[PDB]
Amino acid sequence: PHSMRYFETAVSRPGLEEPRYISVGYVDNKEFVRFDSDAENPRYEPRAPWMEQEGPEYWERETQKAKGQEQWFRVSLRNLLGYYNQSAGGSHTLQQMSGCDLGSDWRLLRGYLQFAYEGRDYIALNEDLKTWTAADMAAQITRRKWEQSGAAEHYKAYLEGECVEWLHRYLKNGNATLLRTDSPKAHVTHHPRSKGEVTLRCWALGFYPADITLTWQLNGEELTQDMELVETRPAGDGTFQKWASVVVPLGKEQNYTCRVYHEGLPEPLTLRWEP
Amino acid sequence: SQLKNNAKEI
Amino acid sequence: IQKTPQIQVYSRHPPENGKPNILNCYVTQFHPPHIEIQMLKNGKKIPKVEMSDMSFSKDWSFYILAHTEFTPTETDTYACRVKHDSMAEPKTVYWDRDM
Repeated sequence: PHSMRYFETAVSRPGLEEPRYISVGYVDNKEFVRFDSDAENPRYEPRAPWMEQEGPEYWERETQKAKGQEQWFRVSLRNLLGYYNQSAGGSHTLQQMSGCDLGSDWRLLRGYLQFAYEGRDYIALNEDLKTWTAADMAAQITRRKWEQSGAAEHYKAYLEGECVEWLHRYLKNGNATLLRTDSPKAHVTHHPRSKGEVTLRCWALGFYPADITLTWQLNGEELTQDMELVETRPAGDGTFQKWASVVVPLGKEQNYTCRVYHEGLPEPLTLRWEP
Repeated sequence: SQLKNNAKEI
Repeated sequence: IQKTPQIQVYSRHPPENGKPNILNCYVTQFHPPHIEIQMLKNGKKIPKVEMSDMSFSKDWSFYILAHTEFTPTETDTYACRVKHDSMAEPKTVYWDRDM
């Protein structure tokens, strides 16, 4: 399985004609291109090494598309001000996510088109790529307008066509980096907690991709409802970090084992506190 | 290569 | 609707006093996207703080990574201070080498 997504944000700037618009492309959850209207000379830039394989014609065409989107978001932002009886003079945000997932059979598994206003669900294209799910009353206005205009067909065509074509290309071009792993480096630390009780923390560092599972066991059972699991966070060098901790009786630390599961590990790691 | 939205705005 | 940021402050590598490292302040789950982030050494702003470009996650919420070179020591404190409209006052979170 594999995916391409563009994540777009327009933020209105009070008194100003143009919003700030940012578009970020992802393949398999790795940022690979970015456009930002706030630059001196706004242009799409590569964000993954393997996008060096595209020539100047690619960057020109995609740059022109971004400026088109910026205008589409400008007009939409104004329309939304009216739907919600909002005064101008404040900032508002409009976001879009779109793209496609490929299955293991390498065909289109699903296409996506979703919009959010003020960080809340607004309208989405249904999986059928024909009907819309409008989140509130204002969005029903848009749903009816897009049904009237037959907007969905145009989106369907991109998602089943150009989205799939380009994701295949990016996967081929980026194969050697996108298909790689960096298995976690793991260790257990030991910490004071409270009277007669200590914390064991099982660390996983420098891993890629970000998907991972950490578990703790006592007497052959997972501590499902009894561990603190930190949110996965970037190391800042392209790899990720996570940890899982448990509070345990002082003197019983050796009864606990941490397991680490990751694509880069043929067999899961089994770890313990080692004083 | 990203989607150009339908000429129809929100 | 305003979503208050979650903040993690943590080193890129396991810390060793006297050895250079990178300190990260990862700020997530916030809305709207405007945010102001400072990193501090003993209550003083660190001048060379780099800021990632901003992104948003599948739940629509924004995220950003601030980072700077640092050398952990026994007595210096490090923290990240975040100012966001979801909060009445800036939130300061200390680096804890155990987390």
